Amino acid sequence: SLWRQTPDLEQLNASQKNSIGDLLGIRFEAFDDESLTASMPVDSRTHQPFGLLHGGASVVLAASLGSMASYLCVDTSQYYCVGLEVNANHLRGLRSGRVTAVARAIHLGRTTHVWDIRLSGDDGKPSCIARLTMAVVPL
Amino acid sequence: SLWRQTPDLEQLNASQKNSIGDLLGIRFEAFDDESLTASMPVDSRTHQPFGLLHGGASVVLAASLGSMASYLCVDTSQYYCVGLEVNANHLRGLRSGRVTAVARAIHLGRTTHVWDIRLSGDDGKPSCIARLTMAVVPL
Repeated sequence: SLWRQTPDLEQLNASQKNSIGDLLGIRFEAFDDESLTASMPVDSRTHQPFGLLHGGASVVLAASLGSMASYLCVDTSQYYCVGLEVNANHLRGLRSGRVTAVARAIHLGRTTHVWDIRLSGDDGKPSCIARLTMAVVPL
Repeated sequence: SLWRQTPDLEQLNASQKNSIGDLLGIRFEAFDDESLTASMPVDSRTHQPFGLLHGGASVVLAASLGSMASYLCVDTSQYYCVGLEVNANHLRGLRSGRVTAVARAIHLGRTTHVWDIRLSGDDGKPSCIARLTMAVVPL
């Protein structure tokens, strides 16, 4: 019921062709009535120079997730979504494995959306939190 | 005088090998007594699905720039830098060309650094602004 357009994981993944998403290994994984989930590897592709997960790389995952989520909540025959503001806190560093991100809606207004995005590594300990604000703009 | 270690553009660029930086085309361009500048193409590598500049991609550039800047302001025999908090506002969309980012220091404390990062396209109109907070942590 959150979703206007019921999420299509294959199409979500397919639509990332020729994008920064596909380039970093982002993969949409699951969704339910209230959330959307994507993951990304912690490797060379996403590494900052030190073999650590680039804060940016975590932020790309969060931004891709939340903007896609927003896109599935609007009437896309009449509206599109643009990023307005984004913030994030680094909670724990990540070395190897994959980072998983889960988006939940905080507020879906007529003109803005606010998404809460929680990230964690394979041990499932929170590694990053982000809040994303999108603008809903008439097509 | 801002810099402890005087910036080495070649080495800065070289150190990005096998990183998300090199993957997106980030290139350190210039520096002066008070600032560091890097650029990135607005293309397929950095595109969100719609042929637009992924907000993440702007944020990677800002994060790479500011963390590198922070790294050049600490005694690296004793300290390293970790991202704590980052935020950004989308100001104008970007279609083609390159986005240029300039980092300036807001505050360099003993335990935290705050960097102001201004981004703009080739028309030189501001496209994004970011503020980055790094932690300085004993090695």
